[PDB]
Amino acid sequence: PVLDTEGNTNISGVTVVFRAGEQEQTPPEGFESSGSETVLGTEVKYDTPITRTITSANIDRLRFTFGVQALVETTSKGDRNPSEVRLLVQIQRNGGWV
Amino acid sequence: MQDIRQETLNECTRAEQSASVVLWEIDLTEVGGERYFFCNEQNEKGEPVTWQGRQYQPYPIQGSGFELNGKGTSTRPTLTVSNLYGMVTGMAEDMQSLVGGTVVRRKVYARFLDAVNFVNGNSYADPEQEVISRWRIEQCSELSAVSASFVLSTPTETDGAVFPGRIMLANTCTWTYRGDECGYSGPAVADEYDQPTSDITKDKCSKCLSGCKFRNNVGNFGGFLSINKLSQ
Amino acid sequence: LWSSYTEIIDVKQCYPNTALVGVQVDSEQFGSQQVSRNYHLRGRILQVPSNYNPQTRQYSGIWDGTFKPAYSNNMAWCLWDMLTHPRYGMGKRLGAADV
Amino acid sequence: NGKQNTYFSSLDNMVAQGNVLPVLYGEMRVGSRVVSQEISTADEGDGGQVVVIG
Ligand code: SF4
Repeated sequence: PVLDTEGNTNISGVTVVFRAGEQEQTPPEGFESSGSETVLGTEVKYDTPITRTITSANIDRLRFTFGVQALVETTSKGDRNPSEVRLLVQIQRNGGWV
Repeated sequence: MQDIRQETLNECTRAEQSASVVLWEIDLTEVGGERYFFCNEQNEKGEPVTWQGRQYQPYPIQGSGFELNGKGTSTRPTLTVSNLYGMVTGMAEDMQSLVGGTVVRRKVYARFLDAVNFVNGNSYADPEQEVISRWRIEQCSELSAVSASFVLSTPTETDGAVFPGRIMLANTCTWTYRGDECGYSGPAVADEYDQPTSDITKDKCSKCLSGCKFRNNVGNFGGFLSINKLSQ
Repeated sequence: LWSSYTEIIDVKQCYPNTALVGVQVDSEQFGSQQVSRNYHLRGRILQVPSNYNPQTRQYSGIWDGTFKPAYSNNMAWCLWDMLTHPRYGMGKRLGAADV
Repeated sequence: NGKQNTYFSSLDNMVAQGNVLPVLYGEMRVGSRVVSQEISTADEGDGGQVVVIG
């Protein structure tokens, strides 16, 4: 449970807001957009771009969540350091990619 | 027990009764037609039959396969109407605007009909003795140049009769426009292709999110923008 | 790698009859696993008769034939509700006084 | 040093069009029908080692 039988917080960081079915309800506070998340947790190599084709009817802003599986680099023996990788987000926009 | 009166019970059991009469009302006020009153027969004076001070025009009409079940219907009773003089062709010419219209049959014994229907009057005239049954036209089965046959179902027992009623869509509000959940009561804004128009009679809501926004009533869009588009 | 992406439609919509919840759970004050929510809800405040106290499941006197709001478990009143709720029931067709 | 990652893994999926909105009659315990799901990654880490151009 979020709360114990005695009012102890069994889990920290969740903020459940509840709405009944009343005809005049206010948007749930802390929620400001609809949004819709798709996980495709795939990797990106040199000469294999991806492409996704977002074709919703109603989307207005689009968020990407890319990452680094790891950023470890060693020179000769030990001396691990930042590695500096690079990534592109393109959109077809008429002819080809901008 | 049917909700019939003591008079109707006595006449039902009677050794020799007056001829039972069926009076149809095909109501289309709910679908963009208008109410018609029909009756298979005409009174002894060769005039349309008057019941509760209302006229039912003579017209060849007949329903068959009516029954009451504990279980379902498992029959779907058929109402067949004369289509000479193209009454029915002209009625709809699409049989889409005929579907969902209601049909009320009334069974009443001749002994309780109004004094106007008889040459010598009637001492037993009573506008209260009848057995009513509502049906909804559900699909026009067939339509010749003689007659058109429809399929009737109990109001609570049709294809559109389904429980939990509301279907959760993306990009399509189900609320009826300017109804009560839609709630919008402003001045007219656009038509259903989202072409801006300041006309009262030409505005309707598209039920897309865009349509909504024209009346800036995204507040209450009965849809669920963002759920999955594919049915699966 | 490309974990995911969000289509975001930025309207502030109430879902004005549904009874939703939504949690908005933070990550680092939790576990990597799935967040599988489950609410022990109570029901739907449906139109029981006047004279009926739901918490004691009691009847005052001669009903008088009126209706009031409250939550209850009475299956009779659940049935009534489902037949004659305008929005999601058979309220559209049928109607009260036909039940 | 520091925490590891904790990255919300798999999400239960969105509800699909035409699924009907349930009616709950009294008591019972329900599951989750997702209508809106959005994961919003912030930046707990220090400094500029994520640079965005455009
Ligand atoms: S789209 Fe929005 S404003 Fe139009 S009818 Fe639906 S709820 Fe009302």
